Amino acid sequence: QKRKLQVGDKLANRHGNKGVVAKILPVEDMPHLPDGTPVDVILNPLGV
Amino acid sequence: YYITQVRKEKKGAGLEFATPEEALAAHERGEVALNAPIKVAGRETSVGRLKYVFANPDEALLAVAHGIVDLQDVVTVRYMGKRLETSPGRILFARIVAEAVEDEK
Amino acid sequence: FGKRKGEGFGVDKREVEVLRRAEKLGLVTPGKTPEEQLKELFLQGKVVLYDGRTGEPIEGPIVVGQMFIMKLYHMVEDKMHARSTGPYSLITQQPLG
Amino acid sequence: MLDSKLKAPVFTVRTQGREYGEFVLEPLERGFGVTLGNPLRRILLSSIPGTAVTSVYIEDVLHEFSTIPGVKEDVVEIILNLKELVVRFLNPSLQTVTLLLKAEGPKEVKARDFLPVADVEIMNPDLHIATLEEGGRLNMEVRVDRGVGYVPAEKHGIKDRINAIPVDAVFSPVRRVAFQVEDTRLGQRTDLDKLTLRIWTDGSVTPLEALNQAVEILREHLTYFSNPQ
Amino acid sequence: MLDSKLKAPVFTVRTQGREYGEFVLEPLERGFGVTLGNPLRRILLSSIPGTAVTSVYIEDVLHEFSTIPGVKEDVVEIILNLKELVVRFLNPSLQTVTLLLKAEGPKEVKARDFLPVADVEIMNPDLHIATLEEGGRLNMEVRVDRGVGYVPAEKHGIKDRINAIPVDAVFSPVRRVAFQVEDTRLGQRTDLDKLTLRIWTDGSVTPLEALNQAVEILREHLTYFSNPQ
Repeated sequence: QKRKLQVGDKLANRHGNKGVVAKILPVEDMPHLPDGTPVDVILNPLGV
Repeated sequence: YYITQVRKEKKGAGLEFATPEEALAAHERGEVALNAPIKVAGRETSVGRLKYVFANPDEALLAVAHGIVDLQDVVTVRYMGKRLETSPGRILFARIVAEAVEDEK
Repeated sequence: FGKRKGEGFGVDKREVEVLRRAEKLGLVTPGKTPEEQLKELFLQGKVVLYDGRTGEPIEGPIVVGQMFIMKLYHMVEDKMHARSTGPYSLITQQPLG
Repeated sequence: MLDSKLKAPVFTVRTQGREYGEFVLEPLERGFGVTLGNPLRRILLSSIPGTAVTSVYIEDVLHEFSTIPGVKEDVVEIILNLKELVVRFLNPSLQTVTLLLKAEGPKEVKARDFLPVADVEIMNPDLHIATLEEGGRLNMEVRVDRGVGYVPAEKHGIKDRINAIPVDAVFSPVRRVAFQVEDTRLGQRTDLDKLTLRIWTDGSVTPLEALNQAVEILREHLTYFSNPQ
Repeated sequence: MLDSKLKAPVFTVRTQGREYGEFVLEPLERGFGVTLGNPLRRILLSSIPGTAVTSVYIEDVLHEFSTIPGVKEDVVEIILNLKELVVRFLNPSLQTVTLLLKAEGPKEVKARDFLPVADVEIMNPDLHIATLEEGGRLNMEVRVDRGVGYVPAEKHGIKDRINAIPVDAVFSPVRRVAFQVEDTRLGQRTDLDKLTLRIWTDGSVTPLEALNQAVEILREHLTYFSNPQ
């Protein structure tokens, strides 16, 4: 079975920032750069 | 937090408006120039308070939305019975709570 | 930003706006041109970002970039266990699955 | 109609007086309440053009930081109270109206004390301008204009009389805007946007009127996409 | 017209192909380029309709996780490359079009290898479907539909042939949106908003078309403020 990323899943960089997906946002409204390229994932600073 | 903090930028020329009237004018124009900031260490009122005075509560934030005053900037405002020298953000926090529970006072 | 120059346009009201708040912060050398300021601000690893929901900018430069990220395996426990009624141990009469 | 079109934005309204007015509208697809409320808000505050005190001239006063004898309030508190004044002219012919007022002695000066002007109306009569003691001489000319948004007194710098002092521009009958996008459940799919925007107004216009004007300005702007070049 | 109305949004367009299309419009009052570009953007990505591979049927293959002899790619990589395929039909009469393709032996299978269909066009000819070695037998039927947004293959579950396998729906014809609000100087006042929005598209529709559809969805929504309650 194919497992597409979902809210229950947990991803983490090689440094240790571990975390779970809490919301899949519509590309519609998430943080976008001046040129229309939007961001894929928004990491909280407080965990740093 | 970030919404209620106030800022302080550059102290170069005199910070004395407590007394001279030439002090209001000169440090207002010099501020308009590049020498005095909107948040300068000048006891009574940094020119940032000199420039903007807000009558009603709302008046304050509108200026913020239009790009006149950042939330963390030091400005003067007229609340219930006092002329209070408090920043936008701080004034806004006030409302959040004042609204959460309507017993404003 | 080079392509941005040639492609035909310059700087936003928004782009300048975040700059104002950025210099009052201390990220950009006051007095330089927005073009020059953004370079500075970029070198710092952060760039201007607009909300997306409102289209307004996010007061203060935010960092962004290519971060590698892996997905972690879901253990059998991950399978959220919800039980209404079911088996029961033979000697101890407490619920068993 | 019955299926997708009957399933249409149920425009519901709740308005008390001319100041407050809530407006609910649902169902909406994904992330549209936001797509609509936000623009309307931006319009509701800048575009519903309005009126505000743009300049003042006290006859004996030269600078804004002065105090008038027999007058409890100082120039700065009065020019502030004028920002509170809400007027209403009826037609374009009135771009800049100078309201005049002169009062002497033991009288309280309210906005109703301004000499009436033909096409102009003062919705803020009982507002408090000043408290005059004895030998209290206050004769002023307060300018009024029709504009949009907020304009610092520094930005315009009006010059009717050389000893006059500019005032900051508060141009909108709309006091504040607020919209919420809460989920609503409609049978099949749960993901649904419910847009409800609360509008406040000084009284000049009404929340409903405001909103309508708003949507129009947007519409009119959507048409400007007509002739390519 | 001559003064304020002739001074109107000069709609200028620049479009190459059906993918890219820049759209400039100025002058605009204060903070409107943002007021307009943002909503359009939100619309341009969520609201517009397109085309995407909704189902596939390899003749000897039963499940999606199989591998075909003489074929380097595996079923999963291929159904994936199909998602990359961009088609374009010309009229409503074409809701679901089944594209057919069969190739054998030492040939590379590209999208141009699909047998032509009357009212349908493939903008993605040179896309790579597979690499066939020898005795390489690949005969498939890939469905194509007109829809909106993203629809997981799980959600629709298409059933043309029992051994077929659904594919995830990638319907917004719009790849990416981008708008800039640079200052423009027009005679008297400098504060001016210049709105230019760059739109990209898979080819199904065109930037211009897209934009038009967009503004309409907005307009249609501004009318939903009609009947109070």
